[PDB]
Amino acid sequence: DADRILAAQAASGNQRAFGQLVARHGVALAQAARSFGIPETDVDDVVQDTFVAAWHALDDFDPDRPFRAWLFRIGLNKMRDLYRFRRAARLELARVASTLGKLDTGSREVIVLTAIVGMSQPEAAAVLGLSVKAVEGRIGRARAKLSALLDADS
Amino acid sequence: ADVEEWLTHARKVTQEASIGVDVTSIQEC
Ligand SMILES: [Cl-]
Repeated sequence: DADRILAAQAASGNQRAFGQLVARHGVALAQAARSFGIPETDVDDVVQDTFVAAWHALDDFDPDRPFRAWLFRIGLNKMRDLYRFRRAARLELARVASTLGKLDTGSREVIVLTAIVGMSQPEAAAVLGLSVKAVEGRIGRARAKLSALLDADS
Repeated sequence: ADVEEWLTHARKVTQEASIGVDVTSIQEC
């Protein structure tokens, strides 16, 4: 696991190792933010705030633990504060966010984590503080809701 | 609807929009 080695180095004070974690995970954090409809005026800020908090909290992180799930727990909490207030192409991006925005919050978060950033069901469950079975249930609900929405919009 | 195909599209759209992440300004902190 490349991330485990990088995280251990970052926790020991290596800002260059931390920079590599930012390079590896920053796109996926911003993707999630955009999926949640956070304004472009705020996406870069949230992503920055998430990594700055992660850096300062590395002292309380066991580097053997999965880094992405820990990082996304920080990130999602910061995103939740903002996305309630979500407002060329990208008319395409607005369409994606507005469709996902019609999902109830629980199924929106699970589908963004799994289908958009690419987390496994157990990884998403770890981020969300849910059982893996709860995640599997929410995914089913989300897919059913999306199918209807897409049927009605075509 | 083909939910899988749409999610693939959503993933691509959000990613292409998010390529310009600024590692430097994060390091500036
Ligand atoms: Cl899975």
